[PDB]
Amino acid sequence: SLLHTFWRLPVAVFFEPHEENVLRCPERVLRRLLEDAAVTMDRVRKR
Amino acid sequence: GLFSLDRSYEEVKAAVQQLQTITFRDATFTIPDPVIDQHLLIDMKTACLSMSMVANLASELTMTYVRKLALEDSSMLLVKCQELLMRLDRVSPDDEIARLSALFVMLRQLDDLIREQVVFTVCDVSPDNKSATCIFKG
Amino acid sequence: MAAMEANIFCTFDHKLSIADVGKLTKLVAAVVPIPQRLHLIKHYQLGLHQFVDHTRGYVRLRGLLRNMTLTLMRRVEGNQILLHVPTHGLLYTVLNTGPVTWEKGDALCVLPPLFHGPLARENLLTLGQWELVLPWIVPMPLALEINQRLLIMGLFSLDRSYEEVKAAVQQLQTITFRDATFTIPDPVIDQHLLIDMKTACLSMSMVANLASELTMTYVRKLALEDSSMLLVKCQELLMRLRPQHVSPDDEIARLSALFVMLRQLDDLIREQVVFTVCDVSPDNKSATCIFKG
Repeated sequence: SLLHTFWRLPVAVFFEPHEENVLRCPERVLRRLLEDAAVTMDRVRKR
Repeated sequence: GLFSLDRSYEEVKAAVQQLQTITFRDATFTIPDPVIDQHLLIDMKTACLSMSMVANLASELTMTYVRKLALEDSSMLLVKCQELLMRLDRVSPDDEIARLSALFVMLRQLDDLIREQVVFTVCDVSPDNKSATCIFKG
Repeated sequence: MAAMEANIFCTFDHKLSIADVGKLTKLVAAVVPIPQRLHLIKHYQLGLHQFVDHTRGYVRLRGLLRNMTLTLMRRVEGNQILLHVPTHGLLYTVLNTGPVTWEKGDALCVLPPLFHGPLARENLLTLGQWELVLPWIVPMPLALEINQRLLIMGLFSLDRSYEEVKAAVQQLQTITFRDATFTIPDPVIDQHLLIDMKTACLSMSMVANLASELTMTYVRKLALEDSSMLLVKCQELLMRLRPQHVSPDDEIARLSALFVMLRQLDDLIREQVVFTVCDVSPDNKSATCIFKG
């Protein structure tokens, strides 16, 4: 499910979060997100 | 001078015919040819050989040196540079020392053409255009 | 404030001997770096002794020396040094101190000194843990060679060992400009050298890109027909192994940008002409010069 980046070589970052938005999160916090996102969510009327 | 060796073809004679004349304000003036009798003078031979050498070494060593520098890349600029060079591109260290010194000596044998120091700047010309007043500059 | 005064009186605050003033009166019409440009400065700012860091970074000192003020020395009397500031393009003489031979018609440049040791025996004003070290005035070939060799050492010191770089240090430091030997005093890798290397590699990639077809393959075409000593000396420094298209209105802009890029490369080692000697003295100690500063 990996994306197709246009730029071939990865670019270094030193930007403070006011300047730009980044996706720096590892896999384990996203496993926590999957655990917290998967579990968080008639005939009697005619009778 | 760079069209010296391939002078035999029929298009490049018209190309150097186009290149032979210049245009200024009402000056449709043309220059003599540097090549005489289908072989270049040693002066312009050195002048063109320096350019061909610096191009052929820049297209060879800069990739290795920019990928050496890319681990200490502390700017958002050198990575675009090496990406550009990678998109173009599709031993004992004394050879590297000799190649870098050859690069810089062929640069040193070139500085007669890379620039020109301003000498005079006009201030007012004479009417009928035969003399002017110029402050001298170094 | 008042403007740039023509006269800077340097006053030695110490007591002095007689022999030190005897050396001081020999050093008239020499060059000094001055950072302050007041009227009645002390002797601390006079000379490069304020700049000797514990690394003595030669590219750092080389970058710092151009930022100072070159000034000439005159009127060596008792505890007074009349420093004549320079002006654009006048004619007054100089006096060299380094053992670099001079000829006529060439340019000159200011530089930090070379092979810095007491074996050279600089008799340069020892008093009060302060030695007046003077900037060398060298001609343009020696200055271009030392700048290109320092840039070669900077660019070469990437991703290599701690023995092959020492093998390059012991090989490269010898200079034999005009039958005289000069070594490089303590060259260190530095951040100033690093950013100059960065600009140099970017300019090298820009000439690698902006070169056209014929502008690269001209030497390969010439190696098929003509044969000289220069081509066999350079072609075995290159690699081993009918124009298809040609458009002169494209090549004109190609070389128009290419000269700009080669200027941007070569300006990093050909620093600034600061003196152009018209004629010299035959004993090669002084010279009549043009364009002070």
